[PDB]
Amino acid sequence: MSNRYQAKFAALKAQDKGAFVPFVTIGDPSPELSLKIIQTLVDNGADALELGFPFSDPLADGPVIQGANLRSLAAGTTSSDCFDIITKVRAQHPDMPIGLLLYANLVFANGIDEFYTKAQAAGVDSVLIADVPVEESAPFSKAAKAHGIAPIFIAPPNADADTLKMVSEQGEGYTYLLSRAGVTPIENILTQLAEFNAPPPLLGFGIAEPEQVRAAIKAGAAGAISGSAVVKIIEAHQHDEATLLAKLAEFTTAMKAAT
Repeated sequence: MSNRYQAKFAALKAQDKGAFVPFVTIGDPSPELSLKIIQTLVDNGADALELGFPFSDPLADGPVIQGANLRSLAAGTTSSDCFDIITKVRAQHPDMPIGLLLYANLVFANGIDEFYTKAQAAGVDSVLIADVPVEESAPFSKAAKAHGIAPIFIAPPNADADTLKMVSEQGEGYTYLLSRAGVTPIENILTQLAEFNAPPPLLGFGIAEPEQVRAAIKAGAAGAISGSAVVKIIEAHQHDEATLLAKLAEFTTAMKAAT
């Protein structure tokens, strides 16, 4: 559990509400639009943000997200733009938790200390390295802690209690489940995390629809992270700004409404 994340989850708890956490790759379809994209997400009910840095070969992602990374690289987005965007969003929203979803090789190219200091100054709250597995993470967790930041981990779908136990100890802000809950198993995995004092679990796989947000909470998750489904909106309207934002706002409000 960590700084902005705790406070948000304490407030959602008193509200008796789940967390709706949208994900976008920063700079897609371009830096300026990406920024208003993010803004709209927040103005329409996002409880936390999950942000990718653009990366050419995102080996843990499918076509949709692959699409966004390559759009952001093509629009010419740089690390510095990414960090610029994050810093603007922080100043506009002092309390909104911000998470980064990143590829190791992305970090190492910047230099680990170089990257996490930049993240700290921009005001990021957690970093998840998608392609490194709990057991290999020290260099990154170690960096996360020295710079005020939460190392976040994934509990993968096949996960066994030992793994799940170290996901739980390691392990701050929230825990990412690469799973979803069925609309009307998961409950087992949740219970195991709850009894390990895991940070609050967000179901993050294939969440696209409000009924799925609804079901996730109903199974004991603290909330849902939705990735591809958002990006899909972006791709459908990358050349029409006003339809993009409109339909993005509508989507957040509907998805949030089911928390």
